Amino acid sequence: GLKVGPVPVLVMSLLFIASVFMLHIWGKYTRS
Amino acid sequence: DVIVEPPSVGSMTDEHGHQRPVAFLAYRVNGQYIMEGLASSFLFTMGGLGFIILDRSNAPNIPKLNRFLLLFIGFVCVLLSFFMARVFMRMKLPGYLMG
Amino acid sequence: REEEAIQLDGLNASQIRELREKSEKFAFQAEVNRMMKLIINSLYKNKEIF
Amino acid sequence: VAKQRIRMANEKHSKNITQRGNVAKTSVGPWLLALFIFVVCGSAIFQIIQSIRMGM
Amino acid sequence: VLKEEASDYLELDTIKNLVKKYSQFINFPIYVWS
Amino acid sequence: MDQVMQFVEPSRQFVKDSIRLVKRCTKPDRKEFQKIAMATAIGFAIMGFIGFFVKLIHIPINNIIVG
Amino acid sequence: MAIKFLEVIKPFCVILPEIQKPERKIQFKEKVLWTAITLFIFLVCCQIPLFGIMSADPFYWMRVILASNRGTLMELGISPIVTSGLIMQLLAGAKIIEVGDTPKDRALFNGAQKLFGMIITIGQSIVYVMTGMYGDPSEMGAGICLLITIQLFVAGLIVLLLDELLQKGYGLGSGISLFIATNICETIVWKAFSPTTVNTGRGMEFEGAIIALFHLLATRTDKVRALREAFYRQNLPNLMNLIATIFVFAVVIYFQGFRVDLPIKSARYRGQYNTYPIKLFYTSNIPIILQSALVSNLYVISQMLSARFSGNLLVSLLGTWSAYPVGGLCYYLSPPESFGSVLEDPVHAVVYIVFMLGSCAFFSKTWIEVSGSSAKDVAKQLKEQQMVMRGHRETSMVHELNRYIPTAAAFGGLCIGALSVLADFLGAIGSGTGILLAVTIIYQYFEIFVKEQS
Repeated sequence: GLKVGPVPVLVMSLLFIASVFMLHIWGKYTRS
Repeated sequence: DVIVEPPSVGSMTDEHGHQRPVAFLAYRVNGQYIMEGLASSFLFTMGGLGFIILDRSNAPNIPKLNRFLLLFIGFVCVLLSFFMARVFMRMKLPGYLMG
Repeated sequence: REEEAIQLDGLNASQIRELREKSEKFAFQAEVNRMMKLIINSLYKNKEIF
Repeated sequence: VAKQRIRMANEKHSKNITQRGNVAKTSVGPWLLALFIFVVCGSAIFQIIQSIRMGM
Repeated sequence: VLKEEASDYLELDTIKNLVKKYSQFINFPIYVWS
Repeated sequence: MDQVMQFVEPSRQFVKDSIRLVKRCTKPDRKEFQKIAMATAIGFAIMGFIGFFVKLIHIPINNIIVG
Repeated sequence: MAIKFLEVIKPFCVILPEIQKPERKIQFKEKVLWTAITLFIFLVCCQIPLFGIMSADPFYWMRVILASNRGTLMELGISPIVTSGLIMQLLAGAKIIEVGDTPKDRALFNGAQKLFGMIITIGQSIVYVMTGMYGDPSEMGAGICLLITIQLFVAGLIVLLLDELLQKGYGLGSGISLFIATNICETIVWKAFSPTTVNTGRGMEFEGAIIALFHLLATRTDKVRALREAFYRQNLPNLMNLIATIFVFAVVIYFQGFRVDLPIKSARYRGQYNTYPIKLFYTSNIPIILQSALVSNLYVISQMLSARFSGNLLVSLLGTWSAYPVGGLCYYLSPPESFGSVLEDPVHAVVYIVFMLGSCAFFSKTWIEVSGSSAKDVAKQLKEQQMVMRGHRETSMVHELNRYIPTAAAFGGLCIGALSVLADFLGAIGSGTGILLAVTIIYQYFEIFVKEQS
């Protein structure tokens, strides 16, 4: 319930998008 | 595209078989698909605009919030546009910049 | 280049080629399948042939 | 209206002395309400069921 | 005299399935108890 | 069929009610209508293209991300 | 009862984060920018594919991504959130759920509905994994299934925050309304200009209608034959489909302006004149949503019932399934497939049209009472505002609104249905309901611009 500033929300959102790309690349490398 | 009339996307196969769509024409520099050419071209335009917006951001008498927000967009467009282009070529030619 | 040009009211040259390739290539894979079983099996263990 | 009710309500109000500052202040179609409920609930449940049906 | 593991073969459906699987091409008619 | 005849009398009256409501409500003028038309058209094109380009860029990326 | 629940849920509600209040009003250049960043991040996320998608034929999910949206991270999207909002409103209209007027109680109510939407997302995701639509759950493995569920759940949570930020005033308007509008407009542009070429058995053709016209004209020697094909090609998006769409926009703009305005004044201060507007489409798109939902719900029950009890006469009588109901009441409910079919069976066409208009009008009037927008609610709202009509007593005002509010709602339900039926016959791209949302949202943003220019 903590009050969060708008800019913090933006950075958290971007990290999630980046993580998904990392997971896919990691999936190919771990397979290979 | 008009003269050569290539397909938007081609097809490939493997031992597991089945028709993979293809976006990048591998191993021939002077050949392309419709989708691939437009995607690459957009990146080139975006990189140029990123500098211009950055230049406008430097003008005096801009609010604190406006100036910070404009700068973030300028760097994101420039960095992503340039970095992504290298990846596209690396896939098209596997030996690119490799020695 | 010409072997992949979209042909309205016609069948693209590349497409027909791919098609037959699937027929011939698929069948060839079946030969590997058959040999795989015969060798990799245990016949008498799975002796439903009795 | 019966006059006798004047005294009836007077004694009731007299009881309030014990119930201080806590006295009870007082003293949509049914068919339609049911109809809407299944429509809204049904849409969510049916959409889930339909998705499974479409895949199946 | 089947083994314990062979109980599935004793099944009426199983024997019929085996006849179709391997002996369907036998010239002589094959009868399964029913 | 009695209910249908009874319904007819309500059917006519509310039809009369609709006409009165139309008369009262403000009606957009031609000149202001043009201003709205340009405003919506510009917003429609500008917003739509953003979707168009982002979709186009993604398609090659999809190939790289998954074989 | 519900209030007793609210305290019980109160520990649960606290966990959910809330966006910060904007300290001061934001200038226009800043005002626009915050929305744009939100728009891009959502747009990119919608197309990102999922992980551990598995799939007989490998690369199946590969071909799927390049066509529709099926299988993407945002597949759940807005549907869970909206369902939570609608159900909560209905309960309040029923009065089964009681909401305190005080600000703290209302804030708890907003917390509860956000939490309820979160629950819906988890259930929907779990069902899909169990159903094995992506792939066999055993094949995926426990670790993969858990990760996939995690990916969707975060996707829902992020959407809630982005929508909240727009409401908070950092960005104009509400995030969800903009997002729904964005895809609808994107669909229109994509069909018109999409360059992808799809191979039909006879020949490959461009998806884009405008692109198709140019290519077809050059390739074919006979211009007249090519021209007819481009306009009236059934298989692929037609040139006519676009022209119908432009025509529909013109009608929506003209009607949308319609409203009735009632003079109002502030009691406290003299000389202050304000008007309270009641729009012609006062109900908005809600009536069509309810009517379509009922028809779909009936169709699913009727088709399912046929399979379980094919023999029963009753199931056949209401609908006969061939899935499209060939005959019966459900068949009458179904829209006519083509203009030629309508001529073939005029009685079927008339029944569907008459039912469509009637259903929307009736639903709109009934909806008002449960919605909470009835004249009785409106009058009380004004009293708290301390603003009253000029020249009339407080009690009289309620009667004055009742003169206009009921008639408008009934007409609005009929009008919205009329447009929806009109759109399909013309064949304009997109639903009529979608068209209203686009114009309405855009126009609201335009109004905000006018003050800024000053």
